[PDB]
This record gives sequence, C-alpha cells and structure tokens, in this order.
Amino acid sequence: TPPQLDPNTPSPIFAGSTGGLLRKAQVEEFYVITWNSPKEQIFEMPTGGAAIMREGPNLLKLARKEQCLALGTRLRSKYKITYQFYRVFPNGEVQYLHPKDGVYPEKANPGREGVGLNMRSIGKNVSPIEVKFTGKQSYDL
Amino acid sequence: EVKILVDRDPIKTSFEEWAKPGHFSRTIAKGPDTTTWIWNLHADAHDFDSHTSDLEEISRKVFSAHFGQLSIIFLWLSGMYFHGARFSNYEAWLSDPTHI
Amino acid sequence: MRDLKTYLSVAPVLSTLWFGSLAGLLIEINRLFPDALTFPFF
Amino acid sequence: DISGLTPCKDSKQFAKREKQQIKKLESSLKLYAPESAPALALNAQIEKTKRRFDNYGKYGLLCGSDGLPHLIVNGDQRHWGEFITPGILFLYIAGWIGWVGRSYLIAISGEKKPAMKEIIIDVPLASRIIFRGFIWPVAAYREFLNGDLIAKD
Amino acid sequence: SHSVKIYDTCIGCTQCVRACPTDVLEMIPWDGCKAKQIASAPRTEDCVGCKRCESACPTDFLSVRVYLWHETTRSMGLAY
Amino acid sequence: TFNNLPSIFVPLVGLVFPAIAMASLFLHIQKNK
Amino acid sequence: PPIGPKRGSKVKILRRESYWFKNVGSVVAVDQDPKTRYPVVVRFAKVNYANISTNNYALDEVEEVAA
Amino acid sequence: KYGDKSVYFDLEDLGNTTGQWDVYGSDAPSPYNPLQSKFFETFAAPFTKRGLLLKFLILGGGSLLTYVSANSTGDVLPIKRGPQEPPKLGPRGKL
Ligand code: CLA
Ligand code: CLA
Ligand code: CLA
Ligand code: CLA
Ligand code: CLA
Ligand SMILES: CC1=C(/C=C/C(C)=C/C=C/C(C)=C\C=C\C=C(C)\C=C\C=C(C)\C=C\C2=C(C)CCCC2(C)C)C(C)(C)CCC1
Ligand code: SF4
Repeated sequence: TPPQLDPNTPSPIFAGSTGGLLRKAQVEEFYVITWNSPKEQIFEMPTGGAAIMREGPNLLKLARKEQCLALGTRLRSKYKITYQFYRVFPNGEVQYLHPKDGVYPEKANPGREGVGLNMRSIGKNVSPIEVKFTGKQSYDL
Repeated sequence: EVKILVDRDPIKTSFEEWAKPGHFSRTIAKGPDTTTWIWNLHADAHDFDSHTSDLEEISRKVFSAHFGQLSIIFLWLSGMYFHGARFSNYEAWLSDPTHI
Repeated sequence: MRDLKTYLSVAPVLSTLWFGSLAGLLIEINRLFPDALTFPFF
Repeated sequence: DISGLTPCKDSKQFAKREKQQIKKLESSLKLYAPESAPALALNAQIEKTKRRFDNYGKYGLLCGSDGLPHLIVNGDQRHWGEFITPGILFLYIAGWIGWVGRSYLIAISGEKKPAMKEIIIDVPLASRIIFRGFIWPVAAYREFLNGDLIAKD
Repeated sequence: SHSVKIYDTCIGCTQCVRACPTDVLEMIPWDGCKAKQIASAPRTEDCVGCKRCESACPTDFLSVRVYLWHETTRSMGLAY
Repeated sequence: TFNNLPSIFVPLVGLVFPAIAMASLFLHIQKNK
Repeated sequence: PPIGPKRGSKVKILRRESYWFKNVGSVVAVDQDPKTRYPVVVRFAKVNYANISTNNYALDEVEEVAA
Repeated sequence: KYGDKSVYFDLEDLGNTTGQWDVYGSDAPSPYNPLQSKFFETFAAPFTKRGLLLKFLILGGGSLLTYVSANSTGDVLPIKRGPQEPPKLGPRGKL
C-alpha cells in the first residue's frame, strides 16, 4: 500500500507538560501520530496529563515509538478510531511505521515476508560451542 | 436530601462461600493450579475494588470490614483492661507509681 | 453442618487445629516431664 | 569419663552452677511474703531446679570444665539415651509424618482435580491414613522391596 | 538492535503481536498450524526487549523468543 | 632530602597521576576514529 | 488413515525443551494435515510456569505410553 | 507553516519543531569597551591553544603542587612538623 503522507494537520488542545521532545528530536529521530477522531473528546496522552483531541484529523508529536503505539492501542480499544504514526528524522525523511501494509499487524496480510524466523523448535538450537569463534550466535544457525 | 438508602438481604449468610476458597474473584475461584494461588488469594483478599466493579458493593464491604476492625479493637481493649484487672499490679502501682 | 466441615477441612483451619492440639500436647508433656535432656526409659 | 569429662553428679562446677542458680532464685524470693503466690511459684521453680540438677546427675550426663551437661553422641551405650534413643524416637515420629502425608498424597493422587484436596484436607481420608503410619517402618521396608517406594517415571 | 527470532512451534494465536508495544511482530500467512498463520518480526530494530511477546506465547516453552543484544536508543526506552 | 620524597610522590601519585589518567581515559572514552 | 495417536490416547513427551518432559499427557487432537509440523495437541494434568496445560507436539516428539 | 494555528510540524523548518531555539542566546553586539576587549584578547591568547593549555595546566599545576608542598614549613601543615612529642610505647612492652 502507499503510505499516508503526513500533512500539517492540527493538534490536540493541550496546556503543555514536561514529557515532550527534549533532545532526541533535535539530533535524533522523533515520532508523530495521526488519528481521525469523529468527535472532540478528552484522552490521557502518554506523556503525562490529559489532552483534548479535536474532531476530524489530529496530530501529536511524541518522543519514542512506545508512546505512539501505547496511545494508538488505547485509541483503537477505547475510542475505536484508526491510528497511524510515523518517524521523522531531524533532516526529514518521514518514515511510515505502524501498519506497514494498511492493515494492522495482528492480521496476516500477504506480501509481508518471513524475517526473524527459524524453521526449528526452540530446543534444537546448536550449543554455543558450535558457533564459538564465529560472528553468528546459537539462534542464527 | 440525605435519605437512609439501604436494602434488605443483599448477600445470603451461609458457609457455602466459606467452603470454596477464593470465591471472591474470577481467576481465584477455580482452585489451585499452583501454590501461587494461595498467595494471590491472600494478596487480593481485601482488594474489593478488584472483586466487584461497583462502588455500592465495595462500600458495603469496606463498611462491614471497618466494623470487623472495630470489633477487633474493642476485643483488644477488653483484653488490655482484663489483663489489667486480673493479671496486673495496678493497685500496687497506684500505691507507689515511682518504684513499681 | 454442611460446608462448615469443608471450611474446617481447609488447610489453615485444619493446620491451626492440628497445631493447637499438638502444641497443647507438647505443653502438657513439658508440664508433666519438664526440663528433659535424656530418654532414660529405654 | 569419655572425652575428658567428669560426670555431672561428681562435677564441682555443676553443683556450683546449681547453687548459683538457687541463690539467684532465693534472692528474688526474699522480696515476697513467704505465703504469697509469687513466693510459692519461686519455690516451685526452686524444687524444679534442684530435681533438674539431680536428674542430670543420675542420668549419666557428662560435665566439662565449664560445668554443663555435654552430650556424647558417638555411639557409646552409656549415652545412647542422649542421642540414639531419642534419635530413633525422632525417625519413627518423623517417618510417621512423611509416611502419612505421602500415603495421603497417593490416596488423593487419582482424583479429577487433586489440588482441591491439598488445600481442603479430607479429614476422614486423612484419619484413615494417619494410623497407617503407626507401623510405618515395615510398610516403607516392603514398599522399598516391592519397588512401590520409588516412582518409575 | 535486539534479536526477536521466532520458531515453528507458533500456533498463530496472534497474542504476541497483540501484546507488542512497539510493532516488532506481525502475523504472516503460513502453512504449519491449524490457524494457518505465523508471527514474523521485521521491526526488530524497534524492539525494547520487554518480553510481553513471550509472556503471552501459549506454547510448551515458547515460540517467539527475544534474545537481548546490542542496545540502541530505541531499545533502551529513551524519550531523550 | 629523603624524608621529603613522600611529599613529592604522594601528590604525584594520588593527585597528579589520577588527573592525568582520568583526563587521558576520558578522552579515550569519547574518541571516534 | 488417521495419522498419529487418537483423540483420547495417552502419550508421553520426548521433547527436551518442554515443561512436561518425560511426563504423560492426553492427546486432545491430531491435525491430519501433512504440512503442520506439530499436529499432536496434548493435554496435561498439571500446568506449566505459564499456567498452561496444553501444547501442540510433533509425532517424533511424542511416545505412545503403554499404560 | 509553523506559525499556523496549532501546527508545529513544518518539515522544512525543522528547527522550530524539534525545539532548536536559543532560549536565552542574545545576538546583541559586544557590550564591553573595545580597548578592554583588545587587552583581554591579546593577554589571554596564549591560553587559547587547547593542546598547549592542557599540557601547560598539567605540568604547571603538578609543578606548583609538588613545589608548595615541598617548601611548606612546619607551620602550614603538621605532617611536615613531625611528632613533637615523646613516642609512647605500645601494648605488651611495644608489641
Ligand atoms: C487504613 C489502612 C489501610 C487500609 C484500609 C488498606 C487497604 C488495602 N491496602 Mg493498603 N497499606 C496500608 C494501610 C491500609 N491499606 C499501609 C499502612 C501500607 C504501608 C505498608 C499499605 C500498603 C499497601 C500496599 C503496598 C498494597 C496495599 C493494598 C491494599 C489492598 C489489599 C490488601 C490485602 O488484600 O491484603 C490482605 C492482608 C494481607 C495480605 C496481610 C498482610 C500481612 C502484613 C503485611 C504482615 C505484617 C503483620 C505483623 C505486623 C507482623 C508479625 C506477624 C506474626 C504472625 C509473625 C486494600 C485496599 C494492595 C493493593 O491495593 O494492591 C492492589 C497493595 O499492593 N496496601
Ligand atoms: C453522630 C453520629 C455518628 C457517630 C458517632 C459515628 C461514628 C463513627 N462512624 Mg460514622 N456515620 C454517620 C454518623 C456517625 N458516625 C452518618 C450519619 C453516616 C452516613 C453518612 C456515617 C457513615 C459512616 C461510614 C461509611 C463509616 C463510619 C464509621 C464510623 C466509626 C469510625 C471509627 C471510630 O472513630 O471509632 C470510634 C469508635 C466508637 C465511638 C465506638 C462506637 C460505638 C457506638 C455504639 C456507635 C456510634 C453510633 C452509631 C452512629 C450508631 C447509632 C445507633 C445504631 C443502632 C443505629 C465511628 C464509630 C466508619 C467505621 O468505623 O465503620 C464501622 C465507616 O466506615 N460512619
Ligand atoms: C458467622 C457469620 C457469618 C457468615 C456465615 C458469613 C458468611 C459470608 N460473608 Mg460475612 N461477615 C460476618 C459474618 C458472617 N459472614 C461479620 C461478622 C462481618 C463483619 C466483619 C462480615 C463481613 C463480610 C464482608 C465485608 C463480606 C462478607 C462476605 C461473606 C461471604 C464470604 C465469606 C468468606 O469467604 O470469608 C471467610 C473469611 C473468614 C472466615 C476470615 C475471618 C476474618 C475475621 C473477620 C477477622 C479475623 C482477624 C484476626 C483477628 C487477625 C488475624 C490473626 C492471625 C494472624 C492469627 C459469606 C456469604 C463477603 C461477600 O459475600 O462478598 C462477596 C464480603 O465481601 N462478610
Ligand atoms: C532442632 C534443634 C533442637 C533440639 C534437638 C532440641 C531439643 C530439646 N529441647 Mg530445645 N529448642 C529448639 C530447638 C531444639 N531443641 C528451638 C528452636 C527452641 C526455640 C523455639 C527451643 C526451645 C526449648 C525450650 C524452651 C525447651 C526445650 C527443650 C528441649 C528438650 C525437649 C524435651 C521435651 O519436652 O521432649 C519430650 C518428648 C516429646 C515432647 C515427644 C513426645 C512425642 C509423642 C508423645 C509421641 C511419642 C510416643 C510414640 C507413640 C512412640 C512410642 C513407641 C511405641 C510404643 C509405639 C530437648 C533436649 C525443653 C527442655 O527440657 O530443655 C532441655 C525446654 O524447656 N527447647
Ligand atoms: C527437638 C527435636 C527435633 C526437632 C524438632 C527436629 C526437626 C526437624 N528435623 Mg531433626 N533430628 C533430631 C531432632 C529433631 N529434629 C534428632 C534427635 C535426630 C537424630 C535421628 C534428627 C535427625 C534428622 C534427619 C536425619 C533429618 C531431620 C529433619 C528434620 C526436619 C523435618 C523432619 C520431619 O519429620 O518432617 C516431616 C517428615 C518428612 C518430610 C520425612 C522424614 C524424612 C526424615 C529424613 C526421616 C526419615 C527416616 C528414614 C529412616 C530415612 C533416614 C535418612 C537419614 C539417615 C538421612 C525438622 C526441621 C530432616 C530435614 O531437616 O531435612 C532437611 C532430615 O533430613 N532430622
Ligand atoms: C548410627 C549413628 C551414627 C552414624 C550413622 C550414619 C553414618 C548413617 C548413614 C546413613 C546413610 C548414608 C543413609 C543413606 C540413606 C539413603 C537413602 C537413599 C534413603 C532413602 C530413604 C527413603 C527414600 C525413605 C523415604 C521415606 C520414609 C521411609 C519416611 C518418610 C517418608 C519418606 C517417603 C521420605 C552417628 C555416628 C551419627 C551417631 C551414632 C549413631
Ligand atoms: S508466537 Fe505467540 S502470538 Fe505469535 S502466533 Fe505463536 S502463539 Fe500466537
């Protein structure tokens, strides 16, 4: 699927907190989540406090992926809205992150490939003596 | 206005719930799969906000629990006054409350 | 009494009854045979 | 006289310990009226002390230079009553308990949910099983010979 | 960063993905179980290491398996 | 001057050498080739 | 022909990495697909550390007990 | 547009979104008198070179420290005085 192309949409009504983007946004990547709220309502944002998300499109810039996905799961489970967040490096190159196929990762969409997948039971891994003095570990054959 | 607002016989007095242990919740009112069941039984024993998710039943539980605590404090006071009655030197202390 | 014998069958009630009886037994033995350090009865 | 220990009926330090404790009790006995109840309890404790020391005298206890009954647990018959005659009396009683609680666990092993009899003890079944462990040593012996003592996995 | 390798004992219950707070895991189609799906792990670089995936894996020992490894700022749970 | 030698070396090993080692190892800690 | 044990056959486990290693279990169901790697669903009397009483096992990670 | 109503993600102006503001950095010109400034710029230039300042501070601080400790009489610090008392015998004669 094509990504959703993060626009300059508005943000929630928040009075400011001490949970924002300190330096991991200035020099490293920071994150941004966008959700379409059917109505204006209050929600507990993951950086501490309580914001009021607006009707229609909302946009909230967060410091790490766990904040974004925690807020997204609370949105999808409590307000039942469809979230999708990105990762914006300090030079640009906004990376589409969460669904990665349009459908949520709990659904087995075709096309996504098997990466990080061993075709063996967990106790058939060789011992560390087999992979000693080799850059590989006991779980990468 | 502030009415009385009570109800009659919400819970049946019986030893049926004395028999089955850990009756007060969903994951403990099945029986011990392990020995963690007993520690989670005693741990969640007075966690009334976990048993029933309404303030009515919670409030009744803590009210009667406060009554049990008051019964215990009165029993402890009875014990102290009684041990001061029959198992004490209170008269000898009154006679000389500096060397007794 | 039904379901009271099941409660009294429970591990702590049964343990306190057993250990109260047992402790009274040991206590009365130590009253009867105080200060014991040998078994001289053979 | 083993291990360089005089017997306690002959040890002067043992009698000195007796006299010291008796004087320590009598010095607490003077503060009370001779007919009063604390005084009678102290006198009962005094006779208890005296007959305790007499009994440690007559039962072959050995006293060291410190003057305290030492236990000779090696195996000398003169002192079996210090360790072995109690010790067997332990291993009996202890082996009663384990032979009971094991047997109970085998009797409630074939239930549907056998864990609700661990926390709620079947008093009839437990009372039937408790006296099975009276003569437990022959049951454990035979179960060792019959192989029923060790599970075969 | 970390190394979230999964094994073929997975039954396709979709509980590790539903526990994952960083979208490391995602169910893919597969033919090795009754549910006909298995839980891949593309976004291992986003793994914090919380092992909620394997505190929700209902196998005899485990199918999803987190091996802690080189810790980056994404894997050290750092908002700064 | 041999009772004065402790006064030379105890600072030079205990104050000066630790400053030298701490500075040098802090530079080695933060170096990037 | 139905492969593996039966839907009530007693079985023991030869899987080294399992909680119920050298412990007997009851075969709930065997998936007859010859593409599932672990078809033998076993039910055990006692839970593992994850409070789970069942897991799918392979055919060679299992042994039909003679009791 | 960072200056829109509740828009804080202008992607080309990523310094305002990341928080790259100089919260107190004043670009106001030199406040000192230029002659005082020239004096300090000429008299402190020898300390500007950092590889020659680290070496200088090391070999000057260590020198001053090993010197002022050496020529410290027995009035500043008492360790260089001595016992100044008859030494008392230890337990058990001296052992
Ligand atoms: C008015 C006083 C009061 C009240 C009504 C409560 C009520 C409650 N507390 Mg709170 N609490 C209190 C005081 C109080 N607490 C104090 C003073 C402390 C500081 C220590 C705490 C710390 C505390 C924590 C940290 C937690 C609670 C929790 C709870 C809940 C469940 C407790 C439970 O089921 O344990 C039932 C009772 C027991 C398990 C027995 C405890 C045994 C004690 C600790 C041993 C000490 C006894 C004795 C002094 C030692 C000698 C014993 C002898 C036999 C050898 C319940 C809502 C829990 C909760 O809500 O979590 C969801 C929880 O996690 N309480
Ligand atoms: C003026 C009347 C009055 C008095 C004296 C009290 C006194 C008390 N209340 Mg309160 N209460 C009142 C009115 C009153 N209440 C009203 C109107 C309400 C409804 C809004 C409540 C709701 C309330 C709650 C929800 C709780 C209490 C609790 C308590 C007890 C706290 C423990 C304490 O301090 O121990 C000091 C101990 C004593 C003074 C010994 C008490 C002995 C006498 C017999 C009882 C006091 C009179 C009482 C109201 C009963 C009247 C007669 C009755 C037959 C109707 C205390 C006894 C708490 C408690 O402990 O739970 C039991 C508790 O959880 N009360
Ligand atoms: C003998 C009379 C009787 C009977 C048959 C019942 C029966 C019942 N009660 Mg009621 N109850 C009673 C008296 C009685 N209650 C009294 C006198 C009080 C006031 C305290 C209550 C307060 C009360 C509340 C608040 C609740 C119940 C509940 C229940 C049910 C569950 C019982 C259970 O599993 O707990 C059995 C528990 C015990 C036997 C423990 C006894 C604890 C006592 C009170 C304190 C002892 C503490 C001790 C001194 C300190 C520890 C010392 C130790 C370390 C040595 C059951 C229908 C529950 C219910 O139905 O809700 C779902 C509930 O929430 N009861
Ligand atoms: C594990 C270490 C240890 C050991 C070996 C002992 C050993 C002893 N202690 Mg010490 N003690 C210990 C730990 C220990 N204690 C601890 C931890 C404490 C603090 C809690 C104490 C506190 C303590 C005190 C305060 C006292 C002792 C006393 C004693 C003596 C017990 C006399 C007695 O009453 O038994 C007599 C025998 C029994 C009670 C067993 C009877 C069992 C029943 C009746 C069944 C037997 C018959 C059976 C049916 C088989 C018959 C055969 C056939 C016909 C069927 C004994 C020398 C007492 C003593 O005399 O001091 C020396 C004493 O006053 N101990
Ligand atoms: C005051 C007296 C006293 C007290 C209170 C205890 C208390 C205890 N003893 Mg000790 N003991 C004592 C005197 C005492 N002992 C004396 C005089 C002897 C010499 C015979 C022993 C020898 C002894 C052994 C050899 C062992 C204990 C053990 C124990 C514990 C569990 C016992 C039990 O019945 O559990 C309930 C009963 C069971 C769980 C099963 C019983 C298993 C024991 C080993 C007896 C089995 C008998 C059998 C013939 C095999 C003998 C093996 C042995 C030679 C190694 C407990 C702390 C056991 C322990 O601490 O384990 C770490 C243990 O192994 N005791
Ligand atoms: C005599 C004596 C002595 C010594 C001794 C010895 C040295 C011994 C050894 C011994 C040994 C070397 C032993 C071994 C054993 C082993 C085994 C292997 C066993 C087993 C057992 C069992 C198994 C049992 C069980 C049971 C019972 C029966 C009861 C309870 C329950 C139960 C089940 C637990 C001394 C000197 C001290 C002193 C003197 C006396
Ligand atoms: S690893 Fe866990 S969550 Fe993933 S398919 Fe297997 S059982 Fe389901």
